[PDB]
Amino acid sequence: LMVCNLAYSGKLEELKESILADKSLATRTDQDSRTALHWACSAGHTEIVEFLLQLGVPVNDKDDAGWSPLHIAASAGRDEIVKALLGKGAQVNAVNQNGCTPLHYAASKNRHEIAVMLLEGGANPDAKDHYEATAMHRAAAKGNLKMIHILLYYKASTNIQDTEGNTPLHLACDEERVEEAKLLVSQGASIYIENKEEKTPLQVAKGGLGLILKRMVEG
Amino acid sequence: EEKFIVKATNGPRYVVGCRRQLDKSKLKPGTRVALDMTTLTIMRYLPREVDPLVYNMSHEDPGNVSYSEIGGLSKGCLLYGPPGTGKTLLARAVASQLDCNFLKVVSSSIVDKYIGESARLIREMFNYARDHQPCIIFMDEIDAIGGRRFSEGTSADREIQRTLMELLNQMDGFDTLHRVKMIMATNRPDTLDPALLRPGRLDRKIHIDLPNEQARLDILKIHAGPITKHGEIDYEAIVKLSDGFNGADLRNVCTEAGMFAIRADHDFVVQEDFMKAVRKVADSKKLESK
Amino acid sequence: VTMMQVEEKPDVTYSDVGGCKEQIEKLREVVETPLLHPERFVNLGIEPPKGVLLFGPPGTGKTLCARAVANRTDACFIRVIGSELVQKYVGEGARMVRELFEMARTKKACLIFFDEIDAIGGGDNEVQRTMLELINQLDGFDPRGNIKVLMATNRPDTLDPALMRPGR
Amino acid sequence: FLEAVDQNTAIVGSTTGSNYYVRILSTIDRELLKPNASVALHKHSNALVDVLPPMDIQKQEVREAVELPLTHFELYKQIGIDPPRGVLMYGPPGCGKTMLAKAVAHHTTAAFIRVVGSEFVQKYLGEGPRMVRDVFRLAKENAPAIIFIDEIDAIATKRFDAQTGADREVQRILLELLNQMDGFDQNVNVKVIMATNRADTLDPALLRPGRLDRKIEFPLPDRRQKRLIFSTITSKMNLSEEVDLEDYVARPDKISGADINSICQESGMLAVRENRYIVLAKDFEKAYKTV
Amino acid sequence: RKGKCAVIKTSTRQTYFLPVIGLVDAEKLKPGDLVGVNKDSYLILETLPTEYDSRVKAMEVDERPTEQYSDIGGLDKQIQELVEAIVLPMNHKEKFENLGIQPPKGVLMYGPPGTGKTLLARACAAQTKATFLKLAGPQLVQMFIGDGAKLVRDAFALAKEKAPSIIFIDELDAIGTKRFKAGDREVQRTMLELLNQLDGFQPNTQVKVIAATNRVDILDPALLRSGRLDRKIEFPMPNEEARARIMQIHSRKMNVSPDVNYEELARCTDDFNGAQCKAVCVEAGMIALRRGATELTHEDYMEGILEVQ
Repeated sequence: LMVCNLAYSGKLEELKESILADKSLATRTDQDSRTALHWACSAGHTEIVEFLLQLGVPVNDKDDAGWSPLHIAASAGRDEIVKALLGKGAQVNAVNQNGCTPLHYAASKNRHEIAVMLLEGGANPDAKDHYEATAMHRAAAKGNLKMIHILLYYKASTNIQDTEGNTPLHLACDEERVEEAKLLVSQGASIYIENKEEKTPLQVAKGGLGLILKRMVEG
Repeated sequence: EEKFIVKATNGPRYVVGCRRQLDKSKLKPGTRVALDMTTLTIMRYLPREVDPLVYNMSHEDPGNVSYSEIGGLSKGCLLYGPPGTGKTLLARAVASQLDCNFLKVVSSSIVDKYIGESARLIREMFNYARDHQPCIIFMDEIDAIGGRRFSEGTSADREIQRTLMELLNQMDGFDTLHRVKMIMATNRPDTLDPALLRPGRLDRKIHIDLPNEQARLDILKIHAGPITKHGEIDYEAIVKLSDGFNGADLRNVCTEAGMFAIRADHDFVVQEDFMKAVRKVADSKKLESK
Repeated sequence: VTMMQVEEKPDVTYSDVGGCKEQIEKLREVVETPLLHPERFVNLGIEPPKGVLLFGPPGTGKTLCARAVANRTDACFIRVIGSELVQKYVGEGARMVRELFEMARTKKACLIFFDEIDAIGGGDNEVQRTMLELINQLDGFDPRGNIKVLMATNRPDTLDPALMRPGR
Repeated sequence: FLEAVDQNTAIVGSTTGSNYYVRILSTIDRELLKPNASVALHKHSNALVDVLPPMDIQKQEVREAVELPLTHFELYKQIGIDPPRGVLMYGPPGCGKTMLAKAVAHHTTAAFIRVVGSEFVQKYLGEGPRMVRDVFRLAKENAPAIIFIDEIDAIATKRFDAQTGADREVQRILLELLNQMDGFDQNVNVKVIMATNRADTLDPALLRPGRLDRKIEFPLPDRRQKRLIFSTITSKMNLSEEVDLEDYVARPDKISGADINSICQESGMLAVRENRYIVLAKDFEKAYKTV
Repeated sequence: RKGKCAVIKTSTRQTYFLPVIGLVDAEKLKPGDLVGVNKDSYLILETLPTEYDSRVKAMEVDERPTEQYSDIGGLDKQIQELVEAIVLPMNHKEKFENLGIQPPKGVLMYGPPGTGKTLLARACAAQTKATFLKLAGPQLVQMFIGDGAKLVRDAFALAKEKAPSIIFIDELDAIGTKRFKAGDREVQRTMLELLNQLDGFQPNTQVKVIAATNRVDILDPALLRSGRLDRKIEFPMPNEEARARIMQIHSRKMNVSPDVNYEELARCTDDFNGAQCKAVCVEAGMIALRRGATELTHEDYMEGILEVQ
């Protein structure tokens, strides 16, 4: 629609005169079940979402797949948009297409402020998706150490079994992250859990890193 | 340079010489030539062509008066379907005049019975349009491939709408069409893909009808050429009583009145059977105009 | 297979009527009477009847076929099964039916039985040639349109002979 | 020409496939008696006058073992000669054989012989040796090019019967060049890289040391290659801040596949609807479930 | 020194070279087969069109039928336009130049099934005196690809090449579906190809193409044109009067009893069709033989109606 270009490019007076001339444009959606809030949150505009959320647009408007705008603000890295959506009362544990939560995508961008705002509002630290994977599996899958640490500021679990039976320690050792494996083990990781292919975190680690893994377990 | 190697169609290869008449212009490799059974001399060459390229470059339609027989009618053109016909007589009238080619694009050539990879044909034929500097494209009966995809379309609709996505990507995408021209002809101006109805492609809209009394009178006079009538001539009743009809079907109704007059095997045809038979038969067309 | 399919052997007589009181007359008046009384059906009417149609459950099938073969008071006639047309090198069906109908013209209007239409009815276009041409040779009165029509099938799943059969 | 049975007399195969037995002319010397040659008889006399002339581990390993000897001459003489000239790659699930070949074609500016293993599978058994000798001579003469032989499993399998005598003949050609590469160990101006997806049916002569001294493997999870293949396509495409790469680097860890860049191009062909201005997860997971 | 040549292909898969030669050519120069050629010089002497594939060429080889237009009763007000539309375009070609008249090539003979429209259009084809050539709807749907193009170009190959004939098709509605893969979209390729041969061909003033549809539920909107199916004469279900007329003229040969008031059969025949009453007449001619009485009785009408229906 036209409001997709208006909220996309950031036309201030064109969108203001467009909504003040026709209030239906705010509630109108395109063929992909995406309203102006999804385009202005995907674009990161503050004033436009302050006007749309000021008029009182439903914050829980999901698309065809189920992507809530809180995933867009969490993955977007825009702290102010998270302040606005959480200020309006967004669902901190909204279910998207693949059953994930905004914690996984805010963790993907390594945005600490968004994680503090979401987890402070009551987000589940151990929120599992369809594949039984939490934010620690993905943050460890890229190397977000401080994101896992601020996840541990909220007493998150470090032994979530993945869809293949892999704990976050398995993915930390698979990513060849030494400090992350030593920190997860030092903070309560389990080295005895086995996956579907029957491989312990010691065997998954190469270069004799399992000896210092178990050494730090006993030490 | 004088004697080279030839490759026969049957499979065995040979070597021939040069004839004293021809020169080294056409003797360059990569050009199909002809040979003789005796001495293997060369009379002339053989220009390649598609077995089908002759069909695609030969269909031609004569007639130069059709450009002036369209009646009182003074990067894309939409020929929609209000109560008036002639979308084919005009495109075939200028197409019969010059057209600079005969690049006709039928709406039944995007069937793609197999996997829907018609993008090779959109980029292939439109790549031919971008290759040849002059090109005119006709798109007749686009309503069949003009599905509005309102509800969830099946695999048969999704591939046609995907070809429409290639049309979007090549009309308002990253490719201009300043020199090529397309003529989108259809039947119903209601299901014409309002996403494609953007004025960026279809600059003007020509409602093919008979609104003007001079256009209906002109088309009536060009269709009333070879007919003989009585001395009592009155065209203002036929033109006046006819309101929003089809041109070629007005020819079919007038000739239908000429056959209604030939039922009584009279050589002369009075205009009474024209008023009453064009009246009644045209009212039957209004009954069957739903 | 054509000359292999020739059959002249005595078999089950009329004594094996299977309890069908009315049906045995519905087929007996077309298998026995038209041959015995050629003039009675031409003068009394316009032509003798065409034939009957035995199908449905197999049960004791092919017994009434032999009953029809031995029922002729002159000479046992030829019967044709339908399972011989589905073979390699398709197209032989045309010449087969044209030469057995030509021999039907040679046998002074003899009667021909066609068994197992389900083996040639119901890709299958190479079979559509033989069965649609077969319909063109049955509805086509060139060999004869009066001698005998009878088909035996296990299932009614043959729609083309079911829609073309009301003609003759 | 097929074979020479004795002096001044040989056999010659006609174009139609029938072999002809014709005594050669005395004026022609023994130079034209090459078994794989383009002989031409007469149309009637059938006599010949003259013949016609026809990561970081494989990037560092292939880097220093391949391109460092390539960009310098006589190093084979002045490095304490060792033959790790043949490099072999493995791994069916990874696509490969296009990005490493592009990287080789961009890091170095020379000629390259891209010949997929089925390039000589034709009806003429003698075209193989002509092609490989022409490529060998133009390689050793023009510039130190690189021959990219892929999928050697289909042309490197043992055979005992004579029904497939064409494959045994071309594997005897593989033995011929397999001995010529032994003779070309001294100052040859060509490199022979190699890649295969099957190692069970490979011939033991190729895997013999001294010939293929580089046997690298490919991992099933291409995590860094998923990151680089998504970044190399999103760097030019419109960047959406909602697009994540952690579930799209963790899901292909389980369901591994090829041509991920082409999957992103299909995601763009589904995102060219013009209703969605920037691509998102809809056409990512939809592009996954379609292809 | 003018340029003129042609490409030759022998049956033995041998390609040669030769220019366009022979006698005065009018219908020649087309890519066809069955041309004249001597032993080895390979010249063109006698070109004649071959038309493969006899399975489509010899579809329905009918010279002329037996029934005529005088076999029905009560339809002259709607069949007279078709009788004119087949007689006057065959004999009055001279007057077509004084009046400038071109007969339509597409006539839509639509109505409910069982109305005998096939045998009635054939009954008028006996009056056309031209060669009658049937064609069935389900014959275009074949296993191989591109067959419908060969069948359509074959129909216009015998109509275009051969003498003035008559080609009547039926069951066109069974394949005239306007779907929005799909087989009826392949029938939109072949069908829209035929419509392109009835829209883009101005020399189509030759042999007409008569069509009949057993239902007008899926009506293709693109079937409206002078050359296309413009003649839309509605043929409804005949009433008991018209059914007694067509049954009387179709039963005028059998020994029918003179004490027939047509009231009992007129009452029993409710919402019936033409070919259904034809089946009642034939059935009466079937059991009337075995009834003993050579004269047709009155109970045989309802006996046949309740027998077959």
